[PDB]
Amino acid sequence: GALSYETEILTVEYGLLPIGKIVEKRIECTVYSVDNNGNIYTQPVAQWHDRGEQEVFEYCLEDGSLIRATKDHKFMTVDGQMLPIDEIFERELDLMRVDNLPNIKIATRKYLGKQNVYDIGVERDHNFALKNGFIASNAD
Repeated sequence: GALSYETEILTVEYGLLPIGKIVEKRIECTVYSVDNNGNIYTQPVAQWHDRGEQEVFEYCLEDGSLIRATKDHKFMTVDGQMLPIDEIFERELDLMRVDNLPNIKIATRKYLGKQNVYDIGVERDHNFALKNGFIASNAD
């Protein structure tokens, strides 16, 4: 799975950067991850992935924030499961946010057609935080 170019990733060095720029420039940076105990820690980006043109859906959360992703990109839910975002939307599950922010559900889905999409890889846990504290995952 993969994320739209403009999806913003939290970094220690640079603050929020679009993942498309992080990948295209292979930016060396440190992102935020969550472990099984639900605690945050940092780690460097270890792989940069340009996944080419894929179908992108825009998921609009109850707070109005948007996540634009392929259907199969996993995200963390509140039971600590990492599930494809479309499944989270279809099963009406709350998305996990970092530490104590309110957990919220996806309200609607809108097809955006094919766009060039991106992913990053890390060495432990295989997840990373986006703007607003959502946790994108590529575990399993």
